[PDB]
Amino acid sequence: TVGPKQAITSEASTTYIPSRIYSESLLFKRQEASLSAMAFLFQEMISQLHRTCKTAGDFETKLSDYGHNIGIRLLELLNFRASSSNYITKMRRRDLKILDILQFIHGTLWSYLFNHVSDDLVKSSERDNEYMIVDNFPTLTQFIPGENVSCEYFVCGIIKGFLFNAGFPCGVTAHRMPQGGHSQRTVYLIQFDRQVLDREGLRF
Amino acid sequence: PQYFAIIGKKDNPVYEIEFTNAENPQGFPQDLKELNPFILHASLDIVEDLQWQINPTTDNCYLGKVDHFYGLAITAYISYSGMKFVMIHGNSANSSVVIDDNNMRSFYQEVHELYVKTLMNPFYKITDPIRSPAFDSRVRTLARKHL
Amino acid sequence: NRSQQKSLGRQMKILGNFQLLAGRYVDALNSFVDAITTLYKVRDYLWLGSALDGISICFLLLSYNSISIAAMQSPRNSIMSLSAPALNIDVENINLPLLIKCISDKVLYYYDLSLMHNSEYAPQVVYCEFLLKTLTFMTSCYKSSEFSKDVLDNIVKNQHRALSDIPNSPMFPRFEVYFYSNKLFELQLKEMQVEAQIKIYSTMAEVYRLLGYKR
Repeated sequence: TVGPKQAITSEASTTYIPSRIYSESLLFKRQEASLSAMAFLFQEMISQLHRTCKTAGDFETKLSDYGHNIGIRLLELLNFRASSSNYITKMRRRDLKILDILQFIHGTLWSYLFNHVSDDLVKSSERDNEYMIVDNFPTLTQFIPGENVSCEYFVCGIIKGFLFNAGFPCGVTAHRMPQGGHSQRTVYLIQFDRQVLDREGLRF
Repeated sequence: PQYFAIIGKKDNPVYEIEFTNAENPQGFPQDLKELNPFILHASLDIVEDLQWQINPTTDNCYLGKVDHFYGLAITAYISYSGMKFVMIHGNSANSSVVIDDNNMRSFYQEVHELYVKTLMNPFYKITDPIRSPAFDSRVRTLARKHL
Repeated sequence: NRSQQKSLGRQMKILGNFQLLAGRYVDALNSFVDAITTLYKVRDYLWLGSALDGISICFLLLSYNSISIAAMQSPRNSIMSLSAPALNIDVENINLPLLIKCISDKVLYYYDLSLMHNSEYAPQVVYCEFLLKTLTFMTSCYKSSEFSKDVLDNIVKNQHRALSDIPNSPMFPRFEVYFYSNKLFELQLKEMQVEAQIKIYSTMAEVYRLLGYKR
């Protein structure tokens, strides 16, 4: 009973020290787990959502909401641990262009989620506000037959959840472009809206 | 005395506390009930103006005193997720805040650390008030040690 | 003394400036009457207002105190009111630049920003002469302060200057500096007539709505 939605309390500074209850180190210890356990939890996720949903579209939106609830957490944790706690630090750039948060994703997010850095990151020549984020080998979903793409939305559900909470609202879809020796390649394309673009249209 | 707040993106507060020096056992005479929520919502406009610009009036997470208004120095801070850490400075006379940027910037840094510790709970979703007494105990010890 | 006759000539010069500026009202469209104490021509009363403004500025600069900057405001008012119609008053602009560089510092060469610089200089004369005798007229003999028209000075400044910022990407006036000039606006302001306060907060609401500063 400290902060309700009803009032504000007034208590004096430089009073007595209160009790010590719960604390934890924010910086990561290096922890590893098998790929099989997270793959088993991932297929159990897709199995339960296959069980309790009717058609493909709202299944995809529910999986994207599942990814969203990791991404909105993950933004502040990765930026705070890339700024460096009780140790003396400061504050990163807190980047605000479009072309460097995607650089931040392709550099740090994919090398945080996985051992390897993300592969390629190109724009679209035919239209602006379309950005291609591509890998060669999806390590979330390498265990499903390749003709289904909807099970690939969870990771781009992260990316929308990484982007909308960072101040750039957008929308993502994913397709599979079988280019080269990689049969599954998994393009994720990011559709922004107009209302952000003219904002950076206003900023020269 | 200082009024401290953390405000959401859809203009709602998740944390609010007011802490005073013990000489004035009652703090902020008559401003506390009416003036201090309204001038904070007024300062949210200009913090929303300066969040998207590049070169201020470096590093964009901290920023100085954003306005001065009825002799009150209003100091802001912008987190990575868009949360805004506006905290005002009152006194009977005028107040100097820029000399405490050696200390108050660090105060905003570990209360940002405390907010990241709050956010990592999977049960705690955003647009929820931070209804935890442990958070109060840490932020008033940080208010004591960063006076 | 010469001070009393110079002050009476300055008061008559300010009255001549206000009357001759008031003479060129409603554009003189078919005003071919007898015209007592007026010219009532196409551009004669604007030119006589400019000449009276130059003489009033010369007399106020020679008398170097709240009445000093009234003619400096009235010169820009005459320039703007003539510029509502056609105007080419570059000689009066050069006379105002010479008098303002003799007394103050102009340091500006921009189109329609010299009037704003002149008004910002014109506030400083009343700001300096605030620490003086409080009552000097008789219509405000039982007043409290000269704040009652000191607020009307910078509100007519804000009204004449905020319309220059149309919405667009090249803005002649930045939002930040006029928001921070409205920052030091909030003086004592408690006891005043209620019609004055509802109109002056309506002007602050108008400039904030046009600026987009919604909260």
